Amino acid sequence: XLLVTAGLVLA
Amino acid sequence: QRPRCFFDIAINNQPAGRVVFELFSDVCPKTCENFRCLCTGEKGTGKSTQKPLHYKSCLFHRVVKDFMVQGGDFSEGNGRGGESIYGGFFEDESFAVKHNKEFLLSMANRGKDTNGSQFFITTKPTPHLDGHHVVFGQVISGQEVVREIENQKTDAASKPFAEVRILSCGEL
Ligand SMILES: [Cl-]
Ligand SMILES: [Mg+2]
Ligand SMILES: [Mg+2]
Repeated sequence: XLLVTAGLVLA
Repeated sequence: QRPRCFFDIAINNQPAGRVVFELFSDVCPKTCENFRCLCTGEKGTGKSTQKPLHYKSCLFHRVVKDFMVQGGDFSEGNGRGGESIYGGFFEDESFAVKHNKEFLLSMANRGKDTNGSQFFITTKPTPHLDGHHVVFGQVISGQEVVREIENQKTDAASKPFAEVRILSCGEL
């Protein structure tokens, strides 16, 4: 989907 | 009082132009000071990473059209790395500024209170990130450069095939 993560990017 | 910082961008080693940011130091001072110092390199070596706390030569490692562009992983270049100037991470400072427009500057993280060095620039509103990511500044010039980054073709991890690198950076 629409996240802005650092390490485990999700949907 | 608000500082202004810049990135000079290259795309596959070809200069693309300068992005200038205004930082909302009145709202998010600890967050703004981290970003400002990562632009100048003035704080030296990161404690856990043992690499320079500096955006020079850093990539925009993740791009999603109609969403955002993300960078700031100076240690690994891929989203896994980074660290703040304070050592490790720092707490989410304010949720007062909404992700309600393009060209806002906000912190990427890996959950609550995990602000390091990674940031994103919105390219559309991203209101669902309110309360999860701290907005701390905004693009004031070079919007077209951001659009050019946003338009890059990307790999399976959403990393641009063409290297989007910060050639130079600093404070105005
Ligand atoms: Cl980080
Ligand atoms: Mg100062
Ligand atoms: Mg370590």
